[PDB]
Amino acid sequence: AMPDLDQQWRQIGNGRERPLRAGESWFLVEKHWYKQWEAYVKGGDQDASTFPGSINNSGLFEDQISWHLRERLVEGDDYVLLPAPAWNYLVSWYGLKDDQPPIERKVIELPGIRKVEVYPIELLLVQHSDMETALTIQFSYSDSVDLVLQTAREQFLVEPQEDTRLWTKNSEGSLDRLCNTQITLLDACLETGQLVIMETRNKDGTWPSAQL
Repeated sequence: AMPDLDQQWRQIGNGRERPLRAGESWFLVEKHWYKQWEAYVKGGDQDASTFPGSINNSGLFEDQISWHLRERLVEGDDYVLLPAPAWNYLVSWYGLKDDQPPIERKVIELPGIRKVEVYPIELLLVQHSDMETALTIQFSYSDSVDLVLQTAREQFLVEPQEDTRLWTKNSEGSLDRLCNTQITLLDACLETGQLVIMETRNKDGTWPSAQL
């Protein structure tokens, strides 16, 4: 059920010409594989040995255990971006190499710019009153601190009637309370992997971090 080489070229190429819309998923394709696919498709022969095989993004991964992206990857040199539908077509036709996961990234909106966020921020969220339980959660730099707060609340099974707030160590460094929840993680100047401690208000109205 695989289309003509002509159709593949046109359908995938036209895919690349898709305008960025907030919340839409795009996918990374390793440059080498894409060039081989391109060679195959432009060859004009469906039975040619230039058949690219399963989509192989091995060169894009740091390690094949957590499947993190290598740092400092550049669009056009290391990878090509395809929209979700174009990606789905490509996958249906050629499949994924071995146990490789798809590299899905979201289109985000920053003040003045819309872009596919290839490197989202990872935060280490911990409850102040349950420090054994640390969750690594992935956010967007465009996301608000308040969004981090609710996500933490639901990940830590926190009830809705309770007040929570965030503490964090910047690289200055100092431990501060994130009192302005209406700002982006970018305005908050957060590094990926940064520890963020969520605290729940006690019944008496006091905070566990302020018992003195």
